Amino acid sequence: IETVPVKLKPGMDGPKVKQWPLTEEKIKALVEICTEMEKEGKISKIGPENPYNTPVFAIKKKDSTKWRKLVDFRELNKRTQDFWIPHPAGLKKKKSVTVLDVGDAYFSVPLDEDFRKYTAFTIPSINNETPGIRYQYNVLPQGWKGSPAIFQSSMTKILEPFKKQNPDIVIYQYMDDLYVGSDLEIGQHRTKIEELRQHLLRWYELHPDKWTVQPIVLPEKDSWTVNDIQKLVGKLNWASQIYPGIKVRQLSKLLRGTKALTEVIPLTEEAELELAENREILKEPVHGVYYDPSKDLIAEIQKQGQGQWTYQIYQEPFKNLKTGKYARMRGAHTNDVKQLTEAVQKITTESIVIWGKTPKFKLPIQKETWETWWTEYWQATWIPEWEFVNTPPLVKLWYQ
Amino acid sequence: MVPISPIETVPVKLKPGMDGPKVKQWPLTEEKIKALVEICTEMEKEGKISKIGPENPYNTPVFAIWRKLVDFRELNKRTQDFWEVQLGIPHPAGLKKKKSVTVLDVGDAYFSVPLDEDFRKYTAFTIPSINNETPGIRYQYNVLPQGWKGSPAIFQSSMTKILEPFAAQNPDIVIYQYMDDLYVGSDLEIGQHRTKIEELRQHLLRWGLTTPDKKHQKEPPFLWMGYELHPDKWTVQPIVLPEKDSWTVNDIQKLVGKLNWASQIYPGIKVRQLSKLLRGTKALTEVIPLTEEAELELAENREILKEPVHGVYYDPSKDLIAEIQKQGQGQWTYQIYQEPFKNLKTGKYARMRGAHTNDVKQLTEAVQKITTESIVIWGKTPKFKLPIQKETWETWWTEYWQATWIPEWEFVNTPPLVKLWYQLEKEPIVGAETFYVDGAANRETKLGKAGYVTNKGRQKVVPLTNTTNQKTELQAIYLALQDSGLEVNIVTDSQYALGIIQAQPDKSESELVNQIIEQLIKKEKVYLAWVPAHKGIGGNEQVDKLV
Ligand SMILES: Cc1c(Oc2ccccc2OCCn2ccc(=O)[nH]c2=O)cc(N(C)C(=O)CF)c2ccc(C#N)cc12
Repeated sequence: IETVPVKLKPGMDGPKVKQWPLTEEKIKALVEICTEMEKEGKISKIGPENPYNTPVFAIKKKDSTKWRKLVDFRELNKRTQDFWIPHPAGLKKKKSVTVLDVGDAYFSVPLDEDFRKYTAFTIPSINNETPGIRYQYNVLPQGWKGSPAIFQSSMTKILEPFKKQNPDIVIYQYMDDLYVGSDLEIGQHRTKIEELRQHLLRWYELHPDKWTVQPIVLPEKDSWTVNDIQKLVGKLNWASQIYPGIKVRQLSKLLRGTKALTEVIPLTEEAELELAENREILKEPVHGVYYDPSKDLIAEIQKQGQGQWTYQIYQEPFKNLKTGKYARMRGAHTNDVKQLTEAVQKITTESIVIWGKTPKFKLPIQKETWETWWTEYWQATWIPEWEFVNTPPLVKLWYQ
Repeated sequence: MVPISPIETVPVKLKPGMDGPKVKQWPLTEEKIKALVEICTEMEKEGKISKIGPENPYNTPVFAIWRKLVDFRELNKRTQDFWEVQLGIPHPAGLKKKKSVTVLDVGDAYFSVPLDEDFRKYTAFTIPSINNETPGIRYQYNVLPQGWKGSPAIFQSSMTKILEPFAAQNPDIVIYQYMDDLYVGSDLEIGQHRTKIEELRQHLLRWGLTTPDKKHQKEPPFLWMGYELHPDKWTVQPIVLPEKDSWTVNDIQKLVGKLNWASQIYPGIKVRQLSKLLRGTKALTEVIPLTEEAELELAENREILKEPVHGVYYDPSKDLIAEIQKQGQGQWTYQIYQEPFKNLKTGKYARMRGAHTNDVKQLTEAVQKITTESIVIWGKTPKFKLPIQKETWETWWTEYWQATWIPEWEFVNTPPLVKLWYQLEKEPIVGAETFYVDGAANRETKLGKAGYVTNKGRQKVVPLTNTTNQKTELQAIYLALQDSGLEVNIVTDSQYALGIIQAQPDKSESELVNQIIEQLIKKEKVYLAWVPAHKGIGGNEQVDKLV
């Protein structure tokens, strides 16, 4: 009911990002949505004196037939002043966590006057026929980093009774999402979630406990071919960058001679001992692996085929903070890009739960394909940063 | 007098920290001064400008050619940024056929849009007096000046706000605004159309804006931005390829301009060689001889540009189709249409700069480009007709290490067909010979060696001059492919060679890589295995090639 002064970082102008082209149905959806919001005062039309712009598009969330408006506030977010809570390290340790969309509440708090001009967006026209419908926000916009920071006091006031009632439930907030972690039963968790949503009304099943870090495993065979031993030596040589005491000379001793790749080679005793020592070394965690809140998180994804994808989250090379394997199949059996987009969304969610920020992705896809199609399968309210790797990494099969 | 509705002004500021312009007035001849005094007296009588005292410290030079021309370049430098009047120009293929299209001249509305009063003081200008024996006449603008930075954007936004209720209450017509001209189309009967045109003239007159009762000068075919717009079709303005005995650089840039511009409706235009002659020149007057490939290409262009070809307008009730053909040397051509033989538009796509490539990647890129262009122009993705078998694409994207996707498409049997030229095995081949390859070079003398040893005792080492490590590694693999049967296992330690071959190219800048490709095409089964170097892996003989 009272505006809080918001400004930009010193020396930085507002965002001026080109609006990318949209299909006719998304344009119509944005026209309806923005017409309704204008009737509700949440947005207002602007004139040509506003040169700032932020891209906008439309999506359809899970289990819904209504269009939703998504605003790519990335540039404005990195250009918005830093607002100033330690991350709940117990949220990832909880048995279950539920994600709630609390974005509507932001629309009840007005936005600072002089700052509104920086939230300008454009509904584009087909074939550049009309100049495009320009709007700016009058309330807290969903997707902007200042919206959860400004609403933090009100959110604390609304959640104070529920927090005082259940001290065993962990509550976290990130952008327009509220993460509620507990250890109850799925039915008790769903009834509790309905209790919290009706508690918030009058004012996504996720299980981190079923997630762990994945170690480097070696094959267990009774007969080894020349090729099997060569791949084993390659994988152990790669692992020696991560683990110090990895030793391969006794196994490479077996590859002496020019033998056919499919020829079975029996392991000497020294080779078995070396392999066993290497297994024992790989059973231990990596030495000196810590998280640094001042550094970026990097997430790499490899396409393993058959709907299987591997990923690693790290900050320094060979110092993995998280590793995982997303093989879920949800209506994307014939579309690589949809699978990759869902994978990026899940990894970003896990990164939000663990560290409270999004990572920078290295996507195994051409820039033009990704930038052409990723908005068709996006369902999250946030958007991470990403880059594109064009050379096939050798380590792919070493994560398979 | 009928009360005229006022046009809401746009608040305009200068750039932060900057001040208004203060430029010295150009000295003018007596006749020019008299002409500007007459013109500015008439304009002041009309209300476009107003006299100001000496308190105004700003000044902008004025000229006459009469016709008054104010040079606002400095004030433009000091004026705030505005939202772009047009993010892009429309494309004719996106337009929708109309029974009637009328053109209204709203040029008189340009000087009728008021300027923000707090900003008018920055538009001050001085008319020099005769012999400079009196103070020059001081004026300032009360409306949007022609040449000022924000005049087109403010004018277009004001006109849009004025036209909004009329367009809303008349959905059965279409109104477009381009510069000082309105364009009103409809499928109504011609009488109803002229009626609603009169209604628009009245609605605009309710803001004091006058549209000429005179018959407008623009009439079919409309010539606009190098386009010809007809009642039922569109095309490009006539493209004439000149007959030149010798071609300079500007002649080749004008020819590639005419060919690039003509490629949007004339199918099959190629610009590879003619633009290749302009590679790394940076000299406008340099005369460059014409290669034979540029001669054949230019002759094919003259054969395609023989007779006029037209495009149709968009019918949203029909499906949108885009068909692609490969032309070789990284050239691709495509047609976008809804009915056979009748194109909406055409175009081409040239491969990006790269060391290695294959046809499937280039086709994918072309499809992405066509998708983006179609969404721009028509707001939807077209259904594709591609020269590639379904099984080929399935094998490619299922086995490719990157994520890839093309939208809904069907196979069309129009050679040359995009195909996979070789496929590496996933597992070692039983019964096939195993070639352990290696190569090495000296960094100073550039002397190297490449070779292999096999499980059957076959061996070879070849010495090489003026080579690198990477080159000798590729050369080793090439030797293994040369001297092996139809099925072969190859073991290398070159992460470089494996990085090249796992990218699956069918063409390369390096002739050695192309030779390797030609060898792989001839094989039945090839398994390529990698091992770490210098790890004592026998068979992998680093010492045999470092001698
Ligand atoms: C005639 C015209 C435009 O045409 C139409 C105006 C209104 C409705 C539909 C229309 O086109 C349908 C197709 N069509 C086309 C021609 C025809 O004769 N009959 C037809 O049915 C559109 C334009 N552009 C690109 C704009 O941006 C206008 F703001 C023009 C730009 C410059 C000039 C000139 N000099 C003429 C333009």
